Amino acid sequence: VLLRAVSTGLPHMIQELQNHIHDEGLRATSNLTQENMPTLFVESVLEVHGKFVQLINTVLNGDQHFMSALDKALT
Amino acid sequence: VDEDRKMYLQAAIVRIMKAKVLRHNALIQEVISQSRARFNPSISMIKKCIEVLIDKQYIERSQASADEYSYVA
Amino acid sequence: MLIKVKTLTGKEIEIDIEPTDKVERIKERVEEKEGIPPQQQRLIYSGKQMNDEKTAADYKILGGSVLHLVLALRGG
Repeated sequence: VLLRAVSTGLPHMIQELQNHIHDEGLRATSNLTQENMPTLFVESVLEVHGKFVQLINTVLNGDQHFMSALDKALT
Repeated sequence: VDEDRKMYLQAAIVRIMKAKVLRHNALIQEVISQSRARFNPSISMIKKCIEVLIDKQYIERSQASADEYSYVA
Repeated sequence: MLIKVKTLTGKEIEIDIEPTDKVERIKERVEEKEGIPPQQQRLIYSGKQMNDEKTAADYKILGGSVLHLVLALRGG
């Protein structure tokens, strides 16, 4: 909210939120060993998706730019 | 599939080299550009293919030029 | 500075940049947003193809500036 008020405040936050989900996601899969079983992999990725997607909805009030950030980061 | 990629890579090199002379870096990037839809080839693979192509004499190196190849028919 | 870049989906994307930054980094930002590998990307700034190891201050890019992305170009 603070950042929104000031002009061009959000773009840093957009990258930051993107760099962050990416690290956690990349890290998350590493946990699941050389088995490379898909059911764990789909499920871990979904766990992360569910935490953030809800987070972007409630807390940021569902702003598109952050949603684009999330989509690009999840791909 | 692995063997298959080599052939496709080769096909790409000949196809690109036909369309005459190119620097090594440029050639590799194009191979990727073309092959992107099917798969991303390993750089190591490409280099091997290029040499194979030279032996096959599809393409030759320029006599005096840092990494340059000419399309020889 | 935040530069806008015109992609090949027909849209425009704003991205974070420092003037000292090498221009190959912007390619990676564009991959991150648009899912296009930095390997095949060519950045055109106002008519000319942007270099790779050269920096963005070498091109005098400002925060209002706009970049055009196109695929590789070869003469023959």
